[PDB]
Amino acid sequence: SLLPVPYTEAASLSTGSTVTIKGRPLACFLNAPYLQVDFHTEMKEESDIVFHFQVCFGRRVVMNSREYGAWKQQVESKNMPFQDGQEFELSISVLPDKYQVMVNGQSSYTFDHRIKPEAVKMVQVWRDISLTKFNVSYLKR
Amino acid sequence: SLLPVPYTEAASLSTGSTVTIKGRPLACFLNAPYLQVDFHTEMKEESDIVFHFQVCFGRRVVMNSREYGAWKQQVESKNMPFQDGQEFELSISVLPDKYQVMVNGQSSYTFDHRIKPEAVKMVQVWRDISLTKFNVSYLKR
Repeated sequence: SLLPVPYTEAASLSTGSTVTIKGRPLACFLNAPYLQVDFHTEMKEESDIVFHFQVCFGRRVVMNSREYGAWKQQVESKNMPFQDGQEFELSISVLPDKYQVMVNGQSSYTFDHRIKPEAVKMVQVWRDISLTKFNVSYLKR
Repeated sequence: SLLPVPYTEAASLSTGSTVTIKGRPLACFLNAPYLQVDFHTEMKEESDIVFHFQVCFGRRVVMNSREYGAWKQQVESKNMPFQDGQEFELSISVLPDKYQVMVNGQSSYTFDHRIKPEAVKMVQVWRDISLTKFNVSYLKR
């Protein structure tokens, strides 16, 4: 849609930051489109990932971190609030202990911090979606 | 690139048809981009798939068919001729007994026909690539 995918924005995160993403899958759920959101430690795409969030629409969600080039312990969820053929609103909040992921206003996943959120320098949103809105909030000290 | 992804073209295939695809992954191999090529029985994306070809760049290739809505026997290959960060040329030839997939001029995969190729009405190319060329040949009777 409006914003190009893969979408990359330089970013900083701390407690109280919220990342808001509005978009739509590019395929029906029968065809298993993916969505991936990665919080990176540098602008380079090969950099470490403090928070990796990957939706296989209609099947599962996997969350992980990539630290000094290597993937760590995967967290796999079968929770699937996303609806076939529908626009979604994703809200990722930085709490003191974890990221909290809201889908269409409903708490749907959390992921405890493995690396301090202050290590993030970039957010990338990619795979099989179009994007109409992306925002990182910067309202708190 | 030039051609929009997901890319859909109405198509017919028979023995001697060749589907040629030139493109580039949207991510480094460390980030595991995908490529998917589906030969569909109708223009609708939910239709059956006579030949499903899915590359997880740097990891594996899966091939299958989707028949009356259901996936059949997966064929999984670890052959990986695709090169990190590089443009690729894919050539899918319709032989009497199978599809043959050439990658950068090298025979790399084959898949025996489960449904007659004449059932194909559409080709879709999608996931994490850009496309610079797509052609279906129509030179033979």
